[PDB]
Amino acid sequence: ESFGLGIRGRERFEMFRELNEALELKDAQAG
Amino acid sequence: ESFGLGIRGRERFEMFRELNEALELKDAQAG
Amino acid sequence: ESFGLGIRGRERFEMFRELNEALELKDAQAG
Amino acid sequence: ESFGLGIRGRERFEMFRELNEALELKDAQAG
Repeated sequence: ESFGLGIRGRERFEMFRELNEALELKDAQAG
Repeated sequence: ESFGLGIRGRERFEMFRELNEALELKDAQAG
Repeated sequence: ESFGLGIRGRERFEMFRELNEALELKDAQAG
Repeated sequence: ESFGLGIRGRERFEMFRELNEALELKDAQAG
């Protein structure tokens, strides 16, 4: 289940980008 | 310009979703 | 309800600081 | 100088809290 989040901001998208990569890292630490 | 973030997380996407809507409101206040 | 956080990051804290302010604005609009 | 955050939301602080803790982990990795 994917969700498309269209944004017209490089700064905003940058945040969600760093937050998304950081969340994925936590998963690797668990398993 | 214009960046689409395809997140497969209801929780994570929920955060960026609320952050995107809240960020758009600030832009309206400016000007 | 009021918790405190000890962050020594001007940029990081600045981000969460903007969210808190923008969050309070959403309550005024309600919707 | 340190910057305290006074949020009136357990959920909100959780986000900013998980971000600060998750962002600090990245430093340990470095590149």
